[PDB]
Amino acid sequence: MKQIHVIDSHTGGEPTRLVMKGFPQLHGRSMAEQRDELRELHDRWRRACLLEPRGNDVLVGALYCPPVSADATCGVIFFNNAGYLNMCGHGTIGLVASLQHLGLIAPGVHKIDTPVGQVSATLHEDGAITVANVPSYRYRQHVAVNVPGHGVVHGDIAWGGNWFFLVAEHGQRIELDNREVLTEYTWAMLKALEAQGITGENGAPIDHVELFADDPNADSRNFVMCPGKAYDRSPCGTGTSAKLACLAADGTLAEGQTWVQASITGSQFHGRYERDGERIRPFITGRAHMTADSTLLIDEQDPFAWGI
Amino acid sequence: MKQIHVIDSHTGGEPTRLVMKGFPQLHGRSMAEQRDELRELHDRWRRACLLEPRGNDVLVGALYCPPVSADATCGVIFFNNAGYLNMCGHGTIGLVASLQHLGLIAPGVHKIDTPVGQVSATLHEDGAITVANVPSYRYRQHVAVNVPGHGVVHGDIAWGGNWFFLVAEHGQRIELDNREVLTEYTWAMLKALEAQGITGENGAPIDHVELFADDPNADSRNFVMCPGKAYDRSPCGTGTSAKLACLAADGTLAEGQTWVQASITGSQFHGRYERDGERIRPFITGRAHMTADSTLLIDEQDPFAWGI
Repeated sequence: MKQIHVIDSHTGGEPTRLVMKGFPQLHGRSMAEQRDELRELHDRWRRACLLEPRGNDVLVGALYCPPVSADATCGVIFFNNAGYLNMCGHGTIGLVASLQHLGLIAPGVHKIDTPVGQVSATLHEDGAITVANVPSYRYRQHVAVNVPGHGVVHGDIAWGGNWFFLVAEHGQRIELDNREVLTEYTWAMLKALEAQGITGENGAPIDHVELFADDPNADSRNFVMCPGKAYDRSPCGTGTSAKLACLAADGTLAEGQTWVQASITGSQFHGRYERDGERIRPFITGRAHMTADSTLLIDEQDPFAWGI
Repeated sequence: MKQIHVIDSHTGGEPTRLVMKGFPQLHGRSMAEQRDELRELHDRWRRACLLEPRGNDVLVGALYCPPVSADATCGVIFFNNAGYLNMCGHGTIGLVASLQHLGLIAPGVHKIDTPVGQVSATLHEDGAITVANVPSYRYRQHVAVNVPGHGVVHGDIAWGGNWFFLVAEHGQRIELDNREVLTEYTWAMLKALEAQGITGENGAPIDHVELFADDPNADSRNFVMCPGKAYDRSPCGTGTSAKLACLAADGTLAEGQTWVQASITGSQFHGRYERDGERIRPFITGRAHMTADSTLLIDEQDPFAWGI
């Protein structure tokens, strides 16, 4: 049987499967070329890890690769059960925590090469990991949208690496056991935004919604609806970056000050920002925890060895 | 970090997570008492293995236990993300194949103690595993049901350890990429059976539907709808036992003759029967394949260590 060494972890509930050994050798010079090789030459390996029976719809996989950039700790390629991804915030935190667990890196700054550019992560002594997110901003504020079955609510339109509609006052219970109701509400909201012609800058579709509520143990708790009608188990890196931009624009949060954002599952990120013209530079700090050190077993006599 | 040694496998696509080491010691004398202990004293261990992030809705877990009966190979307790189960056909095959893989048993007969009684499995030299299923029979034949959106179809009502409605002529494409359509059709059929007062013996609800179609590589291919609107990835042990009873009652299959039943995923079981009065004794032979040899890692500093 073929063996794939993987470390499974989660980042605030959002899982990552990191492949440490067992995929074919990639020969491309750039991470983009290496991703093309996986996709064009070796796609059964993704499938073995991500399709049933070994994977499911929520999992993101990550292939550990040697660094390409002279200043990089490693390279990584992200993928899911449908195909290949570009960047992955939660998976990058999972990567760094996993390499720490395996004794391959120590605390400090780690530059990670991805197929679409480099990401910077700082591993702290205590295991928390800070990632520099993309320049973020609020585009419009307190925008009215009529959600069928609910009436008008207001939200901010903001960019944090994706376009988000951010809503404080929605009348919904932000608790995990209410996730089905929240899913239907936010999906209806996404459709209403589209129908009412509410977009990001230059007509960009708003494809994520985040709802916010008070929390006794954090500055806020959210519910984050994503493409494919999927919710994020974590506070969402890009979504929390967009939140930071709105807090900054309202004057609620000062430069350098910590914001503690909880998720629908109760996991938390810390966020901070600095100013860069008409954008902010957001910093998201979170944790990943190990969930399994596994040898995936690929039985050559199994018709489903490489997935169903 | 606490460690749980598990072997993950699948039986025709239906997955099993077998816990070999790391759960608390159970002190009950019977398997029923041991299941009560897990549930009442140690339920976080099931949760760590079956809730997110480590598990999902399709997985069944199995705890390996020392045998209770003098003639038993081992005991087992089955569970899922909702609670504890009684017996589990696919999980029993997974258990036996996993113990073979670990060199804990060899080919031959193996009696397995469960919380609700003993099951008998024969491990063959070539790895196939034959399980004696419960006495099965057809209750009514070619029963009309009007399925909304489709009109009248006919099916058999039969018991194989559960009550099934078995349909040959349904006009549906039995292929995995059509599973959503098949799910809606079979769920509508289950509701129509109920509405039209079509039951098993003594009013028992029919809670499974199986659709059958010709297959170029087997005697038949099925789609099996189960409680919770879940489909079986395998041909289904109890469902194939019910199929054997209908084949027997029609004279399609003779005593001792092999029937090859494929599933929606293309996996296959072999079935044979013998006669016992107004019941048949079915024998289902299938295979499990290993998918991972894993150490689940329970980080005491992780709020989701024991599941979300």
